[PDB]
Order: sequence, then structure tokens, then C-alpha cells
Amino acid sequence: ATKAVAVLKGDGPVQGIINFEQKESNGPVKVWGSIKGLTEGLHGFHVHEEGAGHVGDLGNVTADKDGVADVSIEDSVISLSGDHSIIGRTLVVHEKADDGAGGNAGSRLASGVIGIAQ
Repeated sequence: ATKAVAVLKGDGPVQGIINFEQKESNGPVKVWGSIKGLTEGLHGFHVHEEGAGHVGDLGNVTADKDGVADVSIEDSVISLSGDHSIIGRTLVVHEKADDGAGGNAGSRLASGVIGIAQ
């Protein structure tokens, strides 16, 4: 793909939408959108492949005082095409700040499937 969209929800208040775009096959992915219903400050942001015991770390999103995290990053590590495409994987937002590729960001607050958009 060249664009993907994950719509995030949970059983609590956290919800949002994250968009991905990649103009070239080996080029960086632009990740942008917003997530609401979060406590102010940092929250772990990960891509999980179903089954796979490993995780794609996208760092932290930062919520403002109203609980709104606007997201806008470039990520050279993930891709929307090829052998390691994140298409179909689950995007996750966490309770606490990221603690690594394999460390504990606490529980999952919302998630959604990264779906092809273009």
C-alpha cells in the first residue's frame, strides 16, 4: 500500500484515528492523526503483529491537558509494503509511557487494525 488508516477504540474513553502514508517503497512512513480520552502526558504507542511475541515501537504520544494527543511523525523503520508491511497489524495505545521494544507500557487503552486505504 501507499496509505493506511487505523481506527482506535477501547472499552473505556480512549479513541482516535491514525493515518499512514508512504510515497516510496523503501522510504519513510508519515504517521499522523489524533487520539482523545487520555491522561495528560506520555503514552506508549506500538504496532503488534497477531501472534508475534515481538512489537514495533513507535515511541510515545503526548496528550495535552484536555486528553488529546495530536500525532505527526516520520518513521523509517516500518513500511506499508513488502515482506514486513504493517498492513493488517494492530496499532495499540498504552496506559503509561513506553519502556522499550520489549518493556512494559502498562495495559492497552485502545487498539485498531491498520487497514489499507490506498
